[PDB]
This record gives sequence, C-alpha cells and structure tokens, in this order.
Amino acid sequence: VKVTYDGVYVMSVKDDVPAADVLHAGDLITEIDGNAFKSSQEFIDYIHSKKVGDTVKINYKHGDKNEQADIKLTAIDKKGTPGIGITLVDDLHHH
Ligand SMILES: [Br-]
Repeated sequence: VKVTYDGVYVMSVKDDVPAADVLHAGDLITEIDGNAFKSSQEFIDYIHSKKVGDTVKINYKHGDKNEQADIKLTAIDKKGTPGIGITLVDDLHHH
C-alpha cells in the first residue's frame, strides 16, 4: 500500500468564471467526471483533453461536507486552453 492521495486543493478561483459560483479557496477536489485522479498532472491533463464550453462534474469537500456540482470550462489562456479557472496548491497561469 502506497501513500494516500486525497486529490487537489484549490488555492484561488477566478471571480468572473462559472467556477466562482461553486468552488472556494481551500476546497479539496476528489473526482472529476466521476473518476478519481492520482496527481495534479493527471487532473490537468484530463481537463486539457476537453473543450472550452464543456461541462465537468466536480466532487469536492467544502468545510465539512462532500458536495458535487457541474462547472462549465472556460478559456484559461490566450491560446484557448480549457480550464476550470483555478490555481492549485501543487502549483507552488490557471488550470
Ligand atoms: Br494540489
């Protein structure tokens, strides 16, 4: 048994994107589109495999409750890269 990976912790959320109406700084994202990822890289790769305008299902914990909601992907860079519009603690550019 290897060390446990809980998911990705949100560090910042763009205030003018759909994500701002769901996520908050500090939230832990555990699954995206019904699946658990094993690293921030896999999580990001997955988002990049989608298209701006697509909808992703996000399972996350806010405070002391496991929530679930859909978030529409927006463009996170001038090149059109799809993203939720958040920065992650692993970053220590938006995803
Ligand atoms: Br992270």
